[PDB]
Amino acid sequence: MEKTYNLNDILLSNEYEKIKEDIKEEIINDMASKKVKYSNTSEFAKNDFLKDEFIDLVVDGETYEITYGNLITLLIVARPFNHFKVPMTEDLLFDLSDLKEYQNYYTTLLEHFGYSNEIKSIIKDVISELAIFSGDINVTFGNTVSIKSLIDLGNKVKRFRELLHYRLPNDEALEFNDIEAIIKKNLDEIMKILSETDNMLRYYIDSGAGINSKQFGQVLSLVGSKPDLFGKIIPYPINTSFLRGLDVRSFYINALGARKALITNYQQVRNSGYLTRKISMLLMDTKLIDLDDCGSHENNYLSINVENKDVLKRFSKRSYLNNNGELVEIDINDESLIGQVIKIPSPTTCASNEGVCRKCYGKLFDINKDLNIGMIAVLLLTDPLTQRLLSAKHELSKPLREIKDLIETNKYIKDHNVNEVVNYFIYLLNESGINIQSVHSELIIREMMKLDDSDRTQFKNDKMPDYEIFRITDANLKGDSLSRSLLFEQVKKQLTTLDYDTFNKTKSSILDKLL
Amino acid sequence: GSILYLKIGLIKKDYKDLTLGISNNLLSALSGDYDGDVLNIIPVFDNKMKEHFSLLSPQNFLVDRNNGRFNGDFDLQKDQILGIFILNN
Amino acid sequence: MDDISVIKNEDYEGSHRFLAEELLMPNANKTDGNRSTMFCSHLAQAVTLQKAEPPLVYTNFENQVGKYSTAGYRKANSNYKVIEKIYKNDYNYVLIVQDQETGEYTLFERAECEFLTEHYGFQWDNDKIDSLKKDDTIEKDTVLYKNTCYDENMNFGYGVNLNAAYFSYKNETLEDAIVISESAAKKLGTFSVNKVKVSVNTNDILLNLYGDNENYKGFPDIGEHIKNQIIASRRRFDYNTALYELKNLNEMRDSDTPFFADGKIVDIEIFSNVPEEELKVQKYNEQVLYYINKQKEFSNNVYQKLKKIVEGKDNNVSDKLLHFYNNCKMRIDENISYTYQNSKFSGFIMEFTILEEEPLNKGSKITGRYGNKGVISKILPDDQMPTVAEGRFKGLKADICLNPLGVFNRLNPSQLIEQELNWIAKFIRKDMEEAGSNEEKVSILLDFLNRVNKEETELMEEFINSLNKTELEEFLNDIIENGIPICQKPFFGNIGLDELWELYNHYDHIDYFKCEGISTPLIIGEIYMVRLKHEPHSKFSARSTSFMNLRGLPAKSKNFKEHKDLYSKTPVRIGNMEISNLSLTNEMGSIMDMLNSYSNNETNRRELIMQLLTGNPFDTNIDLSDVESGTSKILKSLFTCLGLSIDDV
Ligand SMILES: [Zn+2]
Repeated sequence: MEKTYNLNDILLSNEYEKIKEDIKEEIINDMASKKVKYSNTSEFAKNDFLKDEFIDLVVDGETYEITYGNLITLLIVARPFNHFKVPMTEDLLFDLSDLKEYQNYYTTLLEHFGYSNEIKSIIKDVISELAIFSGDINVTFGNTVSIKSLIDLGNKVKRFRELLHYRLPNDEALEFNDIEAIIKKNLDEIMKILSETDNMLRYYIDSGAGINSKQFGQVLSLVGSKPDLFGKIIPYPINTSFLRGLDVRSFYINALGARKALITNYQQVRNSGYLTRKISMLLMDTKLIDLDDCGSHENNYLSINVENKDVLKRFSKRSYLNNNGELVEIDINDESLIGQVIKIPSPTTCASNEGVCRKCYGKLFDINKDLNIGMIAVLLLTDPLTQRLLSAKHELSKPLREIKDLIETNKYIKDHNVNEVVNYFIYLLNESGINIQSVHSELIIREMMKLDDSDRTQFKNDKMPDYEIFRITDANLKGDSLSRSLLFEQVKKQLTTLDYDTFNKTKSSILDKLL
Repeated sequence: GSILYLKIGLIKKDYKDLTLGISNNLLSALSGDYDGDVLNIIPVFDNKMKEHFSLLSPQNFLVDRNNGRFNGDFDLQKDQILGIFILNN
Repeated sequence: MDDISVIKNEDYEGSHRFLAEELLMPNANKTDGNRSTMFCSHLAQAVTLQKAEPPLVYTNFENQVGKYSTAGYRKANSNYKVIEKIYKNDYNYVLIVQDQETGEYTLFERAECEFLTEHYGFQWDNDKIDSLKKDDTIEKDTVLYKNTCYDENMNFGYGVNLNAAYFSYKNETLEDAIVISESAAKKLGTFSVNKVKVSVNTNDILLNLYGDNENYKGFPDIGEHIKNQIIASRRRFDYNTALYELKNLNEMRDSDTPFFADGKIVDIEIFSNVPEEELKVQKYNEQVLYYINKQKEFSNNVYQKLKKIVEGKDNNVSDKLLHFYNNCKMRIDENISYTYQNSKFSGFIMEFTILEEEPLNKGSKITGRYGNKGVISKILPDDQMPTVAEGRFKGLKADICLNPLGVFNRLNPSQLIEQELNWIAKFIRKDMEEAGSNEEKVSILLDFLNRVNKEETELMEEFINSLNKTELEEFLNDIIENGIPICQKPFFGNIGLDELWELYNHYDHIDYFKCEGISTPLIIGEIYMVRLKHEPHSKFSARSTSFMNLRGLPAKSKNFKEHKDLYSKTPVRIGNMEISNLSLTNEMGSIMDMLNSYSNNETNRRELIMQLLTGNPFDTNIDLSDVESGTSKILKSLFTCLGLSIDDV
């Protein structure tokens, strides 16, 4: 261990892996030799592990003051600089104290190095190595759990002692909202006191891995009321707590709740993921065409109003016409766009008949050139939405059903216009809680599109043709390519009846090769 | 990316062993658990096929096709998050 | 509901009539409903253990369920007198006994193991029955045999107690992974029995797989163990192919039919529909002839022994006796044709029942008594496992290390209760070892038991007062070497947090175990374990090239059930989202090429095998044709015969 180092040197030197191995070996040997003592109080016992230090680092012409662990991880992540022999710069340094920040750090690297394949490979390598190092450190440091820690804490702190020793004041009538408020405040108090004081589970709750606040509050503090199978609160909430014991009536309530969960799981699995079938079956044919600009009209740009920063998040990597009308990149951090209706390019309005121009896809286009854009859109929509709906069924579910209806039933589309429907879709996406880039949504709308003249050149003129949209199954069955229609359901009327003019319809497609 | 393009690295020597080893960080991307899931393997032979499916390698999925950042599914899972926290803090 | 208001704790106070399954699991008062449901399902899924032991923490009901359940032993209904004994084979025999008072006769039998269903079964501890001899009176409560689940005194055992500690191991206990030592895994030994039948017609012949020319045995004898996972094989004889294929009978040919299993032969049963003269002139049927003669001799002896009983109308017999005797009389008599599955067969059919033990396979499952399921991830030499090496208990080793990720999320603090109870019991055992005089050590023992369970303490004090001095000393020896049992009621009378609080307050000598080299002083305790059935071997289908269906496409087959295939080998099918995600890459031509090469196109798959067999093994440069696939052609037939047609562009 040395008072100071120059990281630029250790990466440029050939002994980089040697120094890392030496440092790691020293950490493991040292901290395995020592022992951990728990103060079991607000104060901290004297543990003198060398893993925590106050060492220095001279780089970029300045000296940073970091500990031993920060040093080992900083060398472990800065591996690309060594691989490409490029010096590190101050902006390329991040406070590694917060783990989530590592996330951001990784992202920014992918920017200064050109989105190459080699940097992707080295990122995978460093991730794997960091995992292995965490493994060895995790054996050589214990993480056990037992309630004796809780008992000793309660002996040390009487606040926690009486907190665990508490029941509802049943002497008065208690309302549902009141008991929820009191249980919330008690759970927050439990977590606060647990984090404040030293204990054998301090790191557990500070890191947050493997601890759920709700289950913790239920186990130590009182259980709280539970709903009936039909969704009604019981009049007699469980005054006791899981650790303390249970009531026979409470036992019945718990059993009923468990059976409700089992029934809900049964129906949820029976659901079978049916919607993704047709949504993908329709959206999959969409393609991308390498062209600079569709050359669409200015009025073809659809207008969207801003109400919160969430819509700005939905509209990243795109461009808005400015006061001069030039399409400048939208900045989510920017706030001058609050409460403004502005026009944005979109795939649903792109004038390219071959596909979608790179202008409509924005700066994102360069990323996606490898893969079927529409397929990513459909899958990235169907996954979190289904997961959220299924979890909610396990209130917030109603907006999800509303989104399903908007996509399926199509009454709102028959009653309104494209700008209105896309704004409603954005609002529904916000309500649902999932976050997806709006570009994919606009692409689903582009597939949703239906117009009289198959040519998009008219679309580039001042007035757009008819802009009607139908049901998802109807829209796919509308699709003039018969290969995708046959692969769908309802083929009976398609083949034996003339309602859908399947004899008439004809168009090329990807699945057409599959036949 | 519920399909992965993976490369064999080691043949298990123990005859009675019949389970497929897999690194922990791939658990989230393919949405599985060690509880008893049954997963399917399709070998690939043609070299041109290898090149074409290289786009299905996990390194490709490392970039988020949603937002273009580092993918959270390949981020460190629970236990390693804990351990690195011990090392740092 | 008002019924929810109707139920009162006073109605059910001091009684467990409400609770049915958790009668076998201690301390249900603190667990959640989902976990209880999981545990009930597991207890529906428990398997026999070769080293079964009774759990340390018991709820007074294991003995009850064991005694009432009647699929694990055979208690003589009344006092009887054995009149005679016969033996069929080396490992099995039958007993003819007579009722002492009623004057009615009855049969018993023995066998090394009992076949429960398919794989599952269990070995039988027939010591008690085999100890019996001729002309000896049997008693009403005497049990002729029992499964290993039952101890010497009918103590119920469905699992075993193991040392466990909460510990994360190399990021390898992530999710529900469980790591176990080699000795403990050697303990969790489980039996398995299979029944398999083979048919031999006039055409197919056996092979001398086992032994020299003189000892022609196509299947291992009773003592022998099946070798190379193959019981027997048959060659399909043909009159024309009698000059090349039938040659070298000792060595198997490529195109034959073998059978696959493992273990040791436990019993053999042959049904033959052919006259014995052919068998006499058959050299490759000497073993089956020998077995048939043995079985026939057995039947003759039993008939001769029981004739005096059966023809005596005055005698009273069970319907079982008459059924068995009629069966043997059927066997001995001539002109008795057998028609399996409502159809006569030619040649003979013979059935082998086989038993074998398995240790723990990497990837099996173990769960406690509260649904804390898991999968055996990796197993280690016990030296490479955390151990404590301080104080009196220096050198203690923990066999298994559970996942300490979170128990609070799984909602069952009961496991921790059991663990700390058993650890405290360990410390008490040490303390009473330190004791010198019997009176003071029994005093401290009952003191602790009173701290935990007063009434059971009263029962212990009654017992120890009952015991004689030397027996009493032998008892304390058993306590110090085994441990102390703790009674724990399921819902009414169990421990809570406050009693543990008081225990730790008074037991200031309790201290965390300081493991060597480990930063934290982890805790080791006994926990009950039971092994489930879901094994990785149960889903292992893998196919290279098997029988195709009428459509020239892959299809599963019935060889696996008839034990003709080592592995299950049932192909996988590609579905909706499979084709979808494969088309996530912009290589539709590539996906179509793969589908055509694998199964769809016969010519394309054939040329794939041709190119792939030869050429560089390291580098495969496939070449594909453009022949129309079978699927497209059959769809063309569909359309044209419908009146539809085909017309590209
Ligand atoms: Zn465009």
